[PDB]
This record gives sequence, C-alpha cells and structure tokens, in this order.
Amino acid sequence: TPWSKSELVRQLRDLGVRSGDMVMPHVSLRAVGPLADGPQTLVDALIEAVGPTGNILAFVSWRDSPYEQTLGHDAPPAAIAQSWPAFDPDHAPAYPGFGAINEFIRTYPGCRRTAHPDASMAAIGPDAAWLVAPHEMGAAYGPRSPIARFLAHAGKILSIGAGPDAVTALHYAEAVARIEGKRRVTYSMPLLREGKRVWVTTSDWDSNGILDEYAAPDGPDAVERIARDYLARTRVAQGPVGGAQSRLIDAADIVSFGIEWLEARHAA
Ligand SMILES: CN[C@@H]1[C@@H](O)[C@@H](O[C@@H]2[C@@H](O)[C@H](O[C@H]3OC(CN)=CC[C@H]3N)[C@@H](N)C[C@H]2N)OC[C@]1(C)O
Repeated sequence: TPWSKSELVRQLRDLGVRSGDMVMPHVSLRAVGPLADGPQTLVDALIEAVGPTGNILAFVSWRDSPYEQTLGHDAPPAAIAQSWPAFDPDHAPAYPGFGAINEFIRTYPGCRRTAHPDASMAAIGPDAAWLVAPHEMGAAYGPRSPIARFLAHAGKILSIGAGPDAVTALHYAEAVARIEGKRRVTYSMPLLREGKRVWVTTSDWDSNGILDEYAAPDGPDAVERIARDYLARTRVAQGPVGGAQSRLIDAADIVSFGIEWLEARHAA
C-alpha cells in the first residue's frame, strides 16, 4: 500500500521536522518504497512539513555538466567549447546520480536554481532567492556558496535512506579546514550571462576527496569517513520516512565536527 502524503508528513513530524525549518534532503527513493503519486508525493510532504516559512535546499547539479570533459585544462577543449550546451538554470535537468527526487524538486513551481552549473543548488521557500545567489565559479561548496548560507541559517540535513557519503554540506568543512595537501581541480563551465553563453574557467577544492588518501575511487571519501565517525558518536533523531531509515542532522554541528576531524588528523 503506497505511502500517502499525510502519512509521510506525520513521519517527518515524528522525526523532528518543524514548520519553519530549513531542510536539505538526501533521498533514496528505492529505500522509501512506493508512493501514492510517485516521487512528487514525498516532495509535497517535505513542503508541507517545513510550512510556508520553511525552506528546502537540494544539491541537484546538472545532468550534462562538462566536468570530466574540461577537468585539468586551463580552457575548455575546442570541440567542447564549440558545441556544449550553455547552462540555463530554469531548463537544465538535475544530475540523476545525486537522487531522482531532485528533478521533481527543481521543477516544482517557484523553485529557484543557482548559477553554478556543476554545483547547482535548488531551493524552495521564502529564503530560496537568498539561498541560491550568489553561486560563483570558484565557490562551489565553501564560503559564499548556498551551503555556506544554509549553515548560517540553522540548516537541518535530512537523510532519507541515503548513505553516509551523501552529505554534501561536509564539502564546506573540507573547504575551510586548515590542513596541508588539499586537492584542487580546474574546470570550465558554460554560463548564460544576459542570454549570452560565456565559458568560465576556475579552480576549486576537489569535491571527490579533499586529500589524496580520501580520493581513491574504490575507497570511502572524506565525507563518508567524517559522516560515519559523527553518526557513530552523536545522538541524532532517527526513524522511518516511508520505508526508509532516516536521520535529521544539525548541519552546523556535523560541519563543525568535520573541520575538527580534518584538522586533528592532518598538519596545518
Ligand atoms: C555532475 N558533475 C559531477 C561533479 O560535480 C563531481 O561530483 C561530486 C560527486 O562525485 C560527490 O558524490 C559522490 O562522491 C564519492 C567519492 N568520489 C562517492 C559517491 C558520491 N557521494 C559529491 N559528494 C560532490 C560532487 N561535486 O564529480 C562527479 C561528476 C559526475 O563529474
């Protein structure tokens, strides 16, 4: 019997979501199980749960981000530069690998979209415009990003059947951690500025592992390491949303822990 919107709202209330909250969801729809009207049922429940003064923030990225195609070059390679689609925030599909629910979030009426094509964030609520802009190339997840503003606004991270690697806000801890050997990446994104397509090349922190030892593709990254150590140590509201085991995490607290975690393990 598929979960109804009102059943999900009650479960979110049980978990500790309150009207007015600013929530960042990370969702496994397979863990959630069948929904009355598909993924939209959970989007609707999240919006009801946070109320008209609350907010939803999601890391949605872009299905067609030219990340690997431009990585490590000081300019987009010519064949990429000449034909890649410009990122059009109100028309760009979410990256499917960060959750199929994100395409439902970002197409929700009134949803806003940040201008960083690879780190793109989607936001719903009165603070959505303040959350999504600015989002400059060179500020993907650290200071001046939407995640930084989320962290300054008592954000809660809502993990709904998702693994400990799916805690994007921890990339803020990596950005500001005073440790040696931090990995950086250089890539190019095609933006729209006044309807004109403009290639921007930038460097930023490597979001696939802030240090070498965390960036092997067949091992856990720093986000997962930090998140597992935090969840092993911290009382966190836990309970079902649909069929999925869920956690409601204080975003400022886990990011503070992560900064401490990184700085304790690596010299300045
Ligand atoms: C759309 N462009 C993408 C580009 O943004 C970047 O995505 C990052 C992404 O992997 C990270 O998620 C995975 O991280 C790891 C360890 N590597 C294991 C499983 C995931 N939790 C996320 N935390 C931060 C993202 N920025 O690289 C891939 C890409 C497809 O090119």
